[PDB]
Amino acid sequence: AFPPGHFKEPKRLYCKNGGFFLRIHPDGRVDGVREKSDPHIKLQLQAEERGVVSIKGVIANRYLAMKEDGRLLASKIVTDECFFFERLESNNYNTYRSRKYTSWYVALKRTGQYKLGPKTGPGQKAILFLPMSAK
Repeated sequence: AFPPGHFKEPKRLYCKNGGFFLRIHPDGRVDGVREKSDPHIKLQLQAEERGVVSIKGVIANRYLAMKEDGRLLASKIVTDECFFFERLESNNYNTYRSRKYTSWYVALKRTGQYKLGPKTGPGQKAILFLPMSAK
């Protein structure tokens, strides 16, 4: 389990699959960008209960949501589609698995676009994100 400090400051989430930071855009898009100075990659993780987080784009003021067809979008309201199991894997990257659609992961393709839920799964580079300082 992650300590209280994990939740005290914003983070960038760096994806192993292409080196994209996860971006939540004010325009509702969720995608990846390599540029570390992009304003929309500063994210706030919030614990909903032990091991479960919501992921909010600070500048966008929107929360990451995974829909029933597996799309990612950024939602103005917190709904049950906005909660993810946060787990540290053995390679020291984390995964974020939907608490609602429990086989599917937050993921980015090598193109930078999100990867649809039904195409995700354990062991893929697409699902691995490293939290780091947002400074």
